[PDB]
Amino acid sequence: KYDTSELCDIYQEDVNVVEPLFSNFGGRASFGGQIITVKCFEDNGLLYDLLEQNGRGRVLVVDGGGSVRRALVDAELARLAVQNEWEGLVIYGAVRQVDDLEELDIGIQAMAAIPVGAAGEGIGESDVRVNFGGVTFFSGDHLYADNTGIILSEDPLD
Amino acid sequence: KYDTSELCDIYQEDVNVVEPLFSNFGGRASFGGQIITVKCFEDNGLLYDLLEQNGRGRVLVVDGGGSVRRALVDAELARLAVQNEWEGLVIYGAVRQVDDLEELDIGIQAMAAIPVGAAGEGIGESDVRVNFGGVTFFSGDHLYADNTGIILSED
Amino acid sequence: KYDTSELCDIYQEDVNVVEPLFSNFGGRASFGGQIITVKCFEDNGLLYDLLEQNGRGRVLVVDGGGSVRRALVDAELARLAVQNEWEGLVIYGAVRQVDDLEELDIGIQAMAAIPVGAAGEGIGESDVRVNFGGVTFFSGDHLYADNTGIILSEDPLDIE
Repeated sequence: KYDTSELCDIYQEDVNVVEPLFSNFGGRASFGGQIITVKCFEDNGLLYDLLEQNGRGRVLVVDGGGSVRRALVDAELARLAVQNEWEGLVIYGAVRQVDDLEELDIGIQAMAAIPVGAAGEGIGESDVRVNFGGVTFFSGDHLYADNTGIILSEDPLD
Repeated sequence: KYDTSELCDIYQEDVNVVEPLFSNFGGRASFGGQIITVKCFEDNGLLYDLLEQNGRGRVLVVDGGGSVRRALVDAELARLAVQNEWEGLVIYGAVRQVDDLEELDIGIQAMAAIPVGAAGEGIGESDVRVNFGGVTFFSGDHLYADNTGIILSED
Repeated sequence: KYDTSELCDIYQEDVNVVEPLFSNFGGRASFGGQIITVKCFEDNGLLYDLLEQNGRGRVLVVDGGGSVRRALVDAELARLAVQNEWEGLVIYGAVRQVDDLEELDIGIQAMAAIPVGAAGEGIGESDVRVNFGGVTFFSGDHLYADNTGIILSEDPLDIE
């Protein structure tokens, strides 16, 4: 559905490219849509509150501070996102239960896996300016990702 | 047969979690059992001795110094560990012939792949305290691993 | 066809081993042949030039300077490599459109993936001495690689 390479050829400099630090973990090889940013650290309470809303055509971009000590997303939360039609999740942190994640019809990009789950006190901020992988994100921007990489741009692409 | 994420939910602080530095090279997605520690470096003679014994319900945890210059395990040694029913191998170092290892009914977690094989003089220690990936291992401890990660239950 | 571990057991110090910094992106597990080198940086013009020539029994060793900001090889270019029968490509740089490359009957070893394609000015040097991954590659040498690693040999370890 989304070929980031071709998109890069077409839109050239009008698109930002994320450093190659991520890999697919979800059941979808590629995905994209309008983003909603979240800023948290080893706590996915907010992620739950946000994924509780419908997300068709939307991608959750999580600035998890890059922590690989706690997984922000696991099978349950991923199932909630699928429940509410989210296109995908981009976690600047880690995921969990990878085997099960590969079976969920949703895109998931993260830096690594770790068996320990994050807390759920819901601390953090949503819809704020976040930056990671040498890229600044804002709710409203549009992101596209596939097995080759991840790109961000203000306007939708297609 | 094992789910490290689930176990972490159950045991929490009661189990240690190895830093996310390993990859899966064996035919088994998950494996686990009581461990036997081995310390050595770019030499696997000792491993031959150990794997020659039965390993049902056991996992061999090899502190290979994290060397990615020599492979401590290859198709031959892995088929031996399989022959002796070893649950799996966790190598803090490198493995070889990954294409063959993927087809073997045994767990294998290692740092990387390297075509050059390890020597077989036999130097090294067995049943010793080893530390890597921010975790210390002791023979008798119980290890569990899958595609999500590796955890160690201190016995 | 090629088992670099076995080759290492047989040839020992007569073969060189590249640092384990590469991953398989092609549809071919193992490959090998005489090498043609290329020194460039975020510009695949020369690669297209060289891949135009028949590459049966040949492997294109590309010193892309280790950049992962620009991909030197994509579906288009890899297809050309296939059509002209190249054995495989070893890119000390980035590749692109991975899902396409995994399907092509050619060996592809690269540092990583990145959606931004490289330029095509054609800047760079062909068939020159290049060094990366702790190994120096000379035009004419022989390279063999598989999922465990990549090794270099002065003389042929295979046929032709």
